[PDB]
Amino acid sequence: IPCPVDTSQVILPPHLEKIRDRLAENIHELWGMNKIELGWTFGKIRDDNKRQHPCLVEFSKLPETEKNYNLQMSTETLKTLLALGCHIAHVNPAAEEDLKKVKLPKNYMMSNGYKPAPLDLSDVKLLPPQEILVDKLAENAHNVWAKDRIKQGWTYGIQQDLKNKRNPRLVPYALLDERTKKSNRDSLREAVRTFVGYGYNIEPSD
Repeated sequence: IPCPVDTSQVILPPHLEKIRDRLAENIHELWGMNKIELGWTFGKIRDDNKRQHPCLVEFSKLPETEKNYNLQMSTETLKTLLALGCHIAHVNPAAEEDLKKVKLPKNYMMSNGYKPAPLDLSDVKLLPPQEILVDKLAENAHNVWAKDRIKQGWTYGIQQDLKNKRNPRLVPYALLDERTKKSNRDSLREAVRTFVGYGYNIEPSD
């Protein structure tokens, strides 16, 4: 059923290692900001009631498993673009000079002193071909997730989720609700926007 893009024999080249790290860093700041907007706060153990999460901290002070997973997700996004035959070029290195973090208001600060500082990408526009790549990355991200769940024994749940291995999101990406598609797209749009903000062109294959 799910056929994600095979990245197993795709190598991340040395020239993309820095932008891979910068993407993982900014995507964490955006994740923390979204959680804090939704009423989440720092706590030492994750609790979905109470809305407390231990990853509401600086990227450098994340626990190593979660820090590695964030770097992995960034590496796999770049490996997917390469595997799709996309053309990545660092056309404007000086775009990093005009690149600033947003200063969030004092109430975005958590009890451990962490406050998100995502990049100000307010002037960074994506053109339609980059938005088409965002849609492809989101569909592929769903297929990667679905393959990983299927390899752990999960099965389609008939409208109803059940923590013994049934999930209703085990459908083709096109059969998801539009809100689900939106949420998945919005994460990867800000990743592609982050690439363009550091002065990269990211163009579809011929």
